[PDB]
Amino acid sequence: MTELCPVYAPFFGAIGCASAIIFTSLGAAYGTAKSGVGICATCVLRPDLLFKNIVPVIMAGIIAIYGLVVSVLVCYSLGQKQALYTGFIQLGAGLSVGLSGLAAGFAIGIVGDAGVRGSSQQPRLFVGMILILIFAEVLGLYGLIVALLLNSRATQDVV
Amino acid sequence: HAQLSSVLWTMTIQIAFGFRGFVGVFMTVALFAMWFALTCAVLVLMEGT
Amino acid sequence: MSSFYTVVGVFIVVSAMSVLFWIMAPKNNQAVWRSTVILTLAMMFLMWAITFLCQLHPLVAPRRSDLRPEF
Amino acid sequence: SFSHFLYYLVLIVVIVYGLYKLFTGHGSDINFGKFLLRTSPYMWANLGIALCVGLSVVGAAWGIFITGSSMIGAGVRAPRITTKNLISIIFCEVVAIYGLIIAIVFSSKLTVATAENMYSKSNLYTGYSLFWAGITVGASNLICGIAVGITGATAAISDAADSALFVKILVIEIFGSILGLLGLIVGLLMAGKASEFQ
Amino acid sequence: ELYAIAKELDSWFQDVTREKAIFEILNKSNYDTNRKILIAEGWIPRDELATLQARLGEMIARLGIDVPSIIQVLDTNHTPPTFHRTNKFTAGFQSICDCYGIAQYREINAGLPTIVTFPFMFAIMFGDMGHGFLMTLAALSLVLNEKKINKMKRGEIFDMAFTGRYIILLMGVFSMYTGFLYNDIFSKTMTIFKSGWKWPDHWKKGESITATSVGTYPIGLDWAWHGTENALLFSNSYKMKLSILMGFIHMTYSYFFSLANHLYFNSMIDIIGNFIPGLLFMQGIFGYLSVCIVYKWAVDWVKDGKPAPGLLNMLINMFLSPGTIDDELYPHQAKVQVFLLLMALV
Amino acid sequence: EKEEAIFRSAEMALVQFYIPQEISRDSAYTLGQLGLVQFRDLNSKVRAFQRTFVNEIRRLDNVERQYRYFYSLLKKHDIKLYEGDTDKYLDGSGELYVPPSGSVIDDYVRNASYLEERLIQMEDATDQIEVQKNDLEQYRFILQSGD
Amino acid sequence: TGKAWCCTVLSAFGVVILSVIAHLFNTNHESFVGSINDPEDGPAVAHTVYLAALVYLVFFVFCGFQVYL
Ligand SMILES: CO/C1=C\C(C)=C\[C@@H](C)[C@@H](O)[C@H](C)C/C(C)=C/C=C/[C@H](OC)[C@@H]([C@@H](C)[C@@H](O)[C@H](C)[C@@]2(O)C[C@@H](O)[C@H](C)[C@@H](C(C)C)O2)OC1=O
Repeated sequence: MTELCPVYAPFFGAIGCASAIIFTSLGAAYGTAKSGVGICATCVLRPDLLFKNIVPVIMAGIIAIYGLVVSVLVCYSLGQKQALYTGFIQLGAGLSVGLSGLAAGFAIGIVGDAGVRGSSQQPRLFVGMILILIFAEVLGLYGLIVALLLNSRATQDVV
Repeated sequence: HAQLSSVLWTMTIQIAFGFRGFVGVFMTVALFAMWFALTCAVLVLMEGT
Repeated sequence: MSSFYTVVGVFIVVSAMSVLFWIMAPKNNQAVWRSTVILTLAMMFLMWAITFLCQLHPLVAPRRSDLRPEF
Repeated sequence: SFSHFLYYLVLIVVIVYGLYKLFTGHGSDINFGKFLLRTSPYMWANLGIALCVGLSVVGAAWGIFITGSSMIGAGVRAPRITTKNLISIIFCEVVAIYGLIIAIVFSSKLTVATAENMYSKSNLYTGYSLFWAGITVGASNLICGIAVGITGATAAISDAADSALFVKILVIEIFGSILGLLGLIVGLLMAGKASEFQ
Repeated sequence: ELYAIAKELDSWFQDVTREKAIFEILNKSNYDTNRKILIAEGWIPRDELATLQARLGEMIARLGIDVPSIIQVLDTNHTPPTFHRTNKFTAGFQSICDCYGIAQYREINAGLPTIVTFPFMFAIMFGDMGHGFLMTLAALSLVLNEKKINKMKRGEIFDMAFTGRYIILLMGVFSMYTGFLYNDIFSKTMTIFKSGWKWPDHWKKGESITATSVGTYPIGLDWAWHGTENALLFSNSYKMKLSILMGFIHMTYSYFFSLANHLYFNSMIDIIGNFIPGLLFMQGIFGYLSVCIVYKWAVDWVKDGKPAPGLLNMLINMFLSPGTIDDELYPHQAKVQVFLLLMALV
Repeated sequence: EKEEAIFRSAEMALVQFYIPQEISRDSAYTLGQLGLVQFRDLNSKVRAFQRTFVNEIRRLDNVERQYRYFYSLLKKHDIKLYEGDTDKYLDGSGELYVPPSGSVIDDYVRNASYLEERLIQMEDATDQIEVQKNDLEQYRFILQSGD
Repeated sequence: TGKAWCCTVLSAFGVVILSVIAHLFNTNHESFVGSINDPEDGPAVAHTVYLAALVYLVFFVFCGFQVYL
């Protein structure tokens, strides 16, 4: 009930922890769905590439790891009597990682679908597909990094 | 990489330390197996990719 | 304790080793040996020196509360 | 359309509420000034940082998939273009780099402030500056990433036909990246005078 | 009939493919109708020219047919092919450096510095002595057993990561080294040496305690930084400045290869117009940043009493407000900063 | 001594071969066995199907097509293909082997053509027998249905 | 026999890593029992991880014998 620690302060931390996994899971699901459509489309013609072309689905799932990591780390500083500064730090970290992971998952899904459909026809395109998928995943990595930077300040000098 | 490694250690092996007894030993074995699998899957292989 | 002169001495030792290897590098794959070993030593020293300078006179001291009073 | 009906209903409700407050003599009760003064500047700062990095990443991913789809599509017949058009993906990810840098710079200003000086002039200015500079950097990086992705898709499709097209569309792509660079410059300029919360 | 074919089809196919390849190569010859001479031009390295002459002499002796001078070296203005002799160790790195593009004739090879830089940048990003050890073991399994894997057939994912088995070995070794420099063994820390941080003599449980400096950690990050609240505030700055410094060094090393190329090709105008201006630009705008990063580490700001100058704010003010410095890193800072800005703008 | 061309590309000299047609096939064999010559396209000015050895390349392309058809027959009528002796040609290095004669290639071409004729005749006979047997099997099944 | 090799490798890595962890617990290492969040009883966790490493050693020797035959 303190001016520095309102009763609605835990709402921001809880909702940031929820969002960190919600948006990353949404992006990972979009990536997994699009890459699965691509893989199932290509495996009818080139079944030998079934296990090589699953990489987009794998890289879509790493976004979910980033969201889970941020959600786990946010719960560390969650509490009833936490400051509004800590709550908004948690919300900012959760929003950063969630939106970054959502964008990364969308990009991974689209580029992975394109790459799996274009690598069966041209095997030289697997390297390009992997490169662009890494470029899409490093965006979720950057969101993770910003979330970690915010979290490092969550419970420092807080009273 | 450092944060994922630390969080994986926290969620996989650090949990097994609290448990003791036969159930503690079984949980330690299973959790170490899961930790090693996740390591060699995402951190060594994929985060190393 | 130590100062930047420790990094200077390590740099002197690394440079001496690099020059010696350049002089005595084997004839077979001479360029490969020279480049690989010298550049490995160079970036190994560079990363170690950066890590050392970061902890020479740090502006941040390790702050924690979980440490048990026994330790 | 359900969305259009919702927007119209929201507009009608807002207008009716405003007219009801104004006519009854309580028009000043809809006070945006008190909303901005009584809102914690930590909210503005954290929302600005989060939206900066999020929208920068959204624009980077937007340009990345627009360029990558075209690169893979045109690479089926000309696989040689992927390595040469990777510069387009680099120009799409540099906006995410810009957003990350701006987020680091702004997070360097996230200091715990005392209760008495919670809503001081400097603290409120810092909150507003961080929020709006983060919004500016994020939206500019989003726009620049979309433009650079479109330009890179055109460049990949055109240099699949003839490699001489890439060296002339790279100029347009650099023009696009200049927008993100200017967005970063302006975002730094806004928060240059914004001191840490105290 | 088909089983009779199966015992000899492969040899017939190989013979027919060779017979078609030799005629496809002979198809690219300026035959003289009046004479009976097929004129063909090829790109053989100067090193094996004597070997080719000896082999053609051996062929002539085998056939016994007397012929005039069959080998005549030519000096033309064409672009010779780019051929680098690779071992089993440098083959993967050169495959990496040729996937991007093929170098010019007698151009500074990018595959020689890659051998070390690429695994070391991967190690900086990776940085783990336990995961690096796993990578080293995975690569050594291929390296020691490389004869058997060479003998046997390999898949697309197995041919890859085996042609680059030495790549993975170097990345694993360098990852182990960096993990030692990070003191990160399976996300834990090694207390090998004595920490430079001393905790207070006595404190209550749950009380925030700040360590006091006693020395410096010999090798790697201090292990007293493990689990502390401000561990991130130190490690992030350390790694950001490490990235900046090791990127500036790698960039200047790569840029000096442009000078090497220009010197080899006798392009002095290139040196004057693209190397020196760019070198001054990067050593005034970004080389200065690296020098300031190194210098700020070598100055005891608390002991000296001067405030710690924010290097990022200094870099921002170097362009957005010339001549204004909030914190003095070194004497005559503003003069040097405006001089370097003028150097870049010139 | 061979230059260790790792820092820069290997020094190259453009070499001209004055090969008479009397030993042209053997010279091409030796140059391909060496594997050290990247031949220039001296005859690029003329368009296709007009070059010096277009007919003899077409003949071997036809033989390769026939061998691919034989491989397709071996795959459809499941049969493991016996791999050839890679060590016979050394499949690399600068060593020279005794190359096949022109008469050997002519025998390969004539045998491939005649045996393709035999195989297509036998395959047509087998296909017609199989299709009529399949029709009779379907007729048997429809007669075997319940009342 | 791929499962046997995978289990052999995993169990050998278990015998190494868990034995190291239990030794560090038994010696009351700062990185393992040096925080209030970390387990208070060192020797108890050391014994538990000793038993886990013995289980992994049994698995390792069984799978190595299976691989050898
Ligand atoms: C069922 O658990 C599997 C994946 C899950 C659920 C992972 C979660 C932790 C996920 O939430 C995380 C987020 C993503 C992750 C950690 C993926 C790693 C997958 C494994 O990869 C090592 C494959 C891998 C064994 C398998 O996919 C293939 C057989 C393959 O081995 C075929 C190879 O040809 C190919 C080279 C290789 C490459 C693509 C990695 O994959 O295990 C699985 O399926």
